[PDB]
Amino acid sequence: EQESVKEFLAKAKEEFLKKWESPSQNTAQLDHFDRIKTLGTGSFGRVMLVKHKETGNHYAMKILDKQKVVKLKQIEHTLNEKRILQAVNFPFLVKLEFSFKDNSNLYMVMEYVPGGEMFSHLRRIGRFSEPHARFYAAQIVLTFEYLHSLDLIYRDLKPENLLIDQQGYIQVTDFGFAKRVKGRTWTLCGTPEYLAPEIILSKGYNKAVDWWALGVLIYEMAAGYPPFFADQPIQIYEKIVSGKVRFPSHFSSDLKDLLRNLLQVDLTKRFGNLKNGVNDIKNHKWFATTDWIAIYQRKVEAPFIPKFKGPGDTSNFDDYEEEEIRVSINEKCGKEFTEF
Ligand SMILES: COc1ccc(-c2noc(C(=O)O)c2[C@H](C)O)cc1
Ligand SMILES: COc1ccc(-c2noc(C(=O)O)c2[C@H](C)O)cc1
Repeated sequence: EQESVKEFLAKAKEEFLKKWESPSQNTAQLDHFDRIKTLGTGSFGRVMLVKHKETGNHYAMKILDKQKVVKLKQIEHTLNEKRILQAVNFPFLVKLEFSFKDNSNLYMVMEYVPGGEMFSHLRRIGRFSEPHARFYAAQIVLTFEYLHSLDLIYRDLKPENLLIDQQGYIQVTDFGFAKRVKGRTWTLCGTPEYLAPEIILSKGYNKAVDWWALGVLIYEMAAGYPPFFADQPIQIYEKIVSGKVRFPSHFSSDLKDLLRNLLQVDLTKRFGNLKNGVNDIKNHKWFATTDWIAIYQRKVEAPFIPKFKGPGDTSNFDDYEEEEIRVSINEKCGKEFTEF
């Protein structure tokens, strides 16, 4: 790599480590915000649009029920999520603005990205052209270069986690499975269609699982469906471990070649995990037209700008039953979440 890239990554790691070793805590409280709308809901958490009462700024507030986090064995993962988010800084990562906890819940207050999930847009139009897929893919390549340099594995790449901003660029959200890992790690996590073979086979695995997931994402953007699709998890897993893939005839030869090298079952032969690291991806013929500096600087005109009316518009997200944010009179799970 050029000295300029080496010096940029060295500064990025220094700045990350300073916040990683001394994390911020307790930087807001719940009654500083008005609740507007639920934007999504899961097994132990929800995300809600909120407005700060004094400044009028909008934010996306992720709320985790401490008792449910414990029951679903996510304690370490939720502590990882907040400690990583308060320490990172990159153009294609959603920014954490505040965090706090109370007797019942954990709270992460993010910037709100009003354009919606990539997934919605992809499903509405069917598939993206190769230039359109390549613009988003280039942003993920740079983001993974940054995260991997800091010894972070992301472990949750999928179209639902890629939000489209007011300039039509990507911001990656949901660090619930992200982890600082210097060698190998072992937890079964991720979404079925995006899992690498070594995760499915219960091996010790490393950052190469993110590069496999990038191959699944590029395939899905350019085709409209993921490569290993099937009706039940066990059948998806059989396809993933098999070492074969079928490509639509509309794919270019360069796209097919790049995907065979990212979707390589043998992790020791997979692009992103060879001696030249990310440069085997950046220098591939499919990326020959990509100006990497111009993408990082946000100087390239985006394929499209999402339609929305302003920073409070929720029209690009869907509708959920609205439930209370109740806070108990007794502290739950205080020892488990001391460091949050
Ligand atoms: C992983 O993401 C990166 C973004 C950017 C750089 C970078 N590499 O060289 C320069 C330069 O200043 O010439 C830069 C930025 C624009 O400062 C490197 C990596
Ligand atoms: C240049 O090629 C494009 C492909 C796709 C889109 C697109 N992706 O999602 C939507 C949506 O309506 O959600 C659209 C447009 C605005 O209709 C835009 C441009």
